[PDB]
Amino acid sequence: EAQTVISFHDGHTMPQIGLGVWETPPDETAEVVKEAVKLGYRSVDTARLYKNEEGVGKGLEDHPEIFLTTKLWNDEQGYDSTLRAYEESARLLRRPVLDLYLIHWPMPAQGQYVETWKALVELKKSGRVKSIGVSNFESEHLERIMDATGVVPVVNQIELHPDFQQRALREFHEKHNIRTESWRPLGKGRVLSDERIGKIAEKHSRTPAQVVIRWHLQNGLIVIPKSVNPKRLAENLDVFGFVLDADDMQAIEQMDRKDGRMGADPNTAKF
Ligand SMILES: NC(=O)C1=CN([C@@H]2O[C@H](COP(=O)(O)OP(=O)(O)OC[C@H]3O[C@@H](n4cnc5c(N)ncnc54)[C@H](OP(=O)(O)O)[C@@H]3O)[C@@H](O)[C@H]2O)C=CC1
Repeated sequence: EAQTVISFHDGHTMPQIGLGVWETPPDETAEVVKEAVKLGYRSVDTARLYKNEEGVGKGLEDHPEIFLTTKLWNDEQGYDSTLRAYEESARLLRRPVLDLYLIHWPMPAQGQYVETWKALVELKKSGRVKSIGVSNFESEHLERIMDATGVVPVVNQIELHPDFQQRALREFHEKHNIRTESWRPLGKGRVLSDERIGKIAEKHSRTPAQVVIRWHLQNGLIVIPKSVNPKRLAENLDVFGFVLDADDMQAIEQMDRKDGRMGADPNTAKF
């Protein structure tokens, strides 16, 4: 039962499930990354925010095949600053050419995300990075960057889980051939004890976590679940052995809530 992959509009391809690295210190980070790779993760996602790209870099040492994504933090937005930030990240990650680079937040009040996107466009044009995308962008922000550059992000990585399904934004992505990547895919773990999910889990002899990740997969979404537990890491990846049926998919669709968002709202975020 092979893992699936999602391909971008730019012709590049990304494993559909990856490891969300969080605020693990460098040293523990290397060992988590090494363990996850041993387990069969083919993709790792980190961010400058986390200050652990050195750890990820060391954990991926003999693993050039692993799809590597990182993100430019808010305080490095700007054309020249983003160029410098990308080159620093590539050094710390010990991968001269990264697979995906993302703007972490639009931060509209900063007024810098458009010039940041131009830097990413230049990084892609010059061959310094394979693919470029964004994170936490609303449709308006996507419109702005596409209008200014004519270059469409391959991915927008957004908070997405059964309580907050981002349906309207996904309709916009669809229209522009932008892939959706889900962060917080388990909604902090809250959904894992939901009865509706539990019933679907019993139905397939899988865990609630496995049901939820499979739901993201069946929606064509790239998913980066986070775990520090080797057992849960293994479990989260074991999701190519079953299929959620139409009834299941409808049942999860019904969980969407107007007040489901758990993280910052892009339009109002201040750090
Ligand atoms: N682009 C952005 O702005 C942001 C991106 N992110 C990304 O998304 C993630 C968000 O964090 P979080 O809400 O914790 O993410 P998730 O929705 O992936 O939930 C992870 C939590 O659930 C637990 N868990 C994972 N697998 C299982 C399982 N099989 N069974 C039971 N429990 C499980 C974990 O505990 P344990 O680790 O002990 O297994 C952890 O506490 C981070 O990895 C980060 O990379 C986060 C914030 C912002």
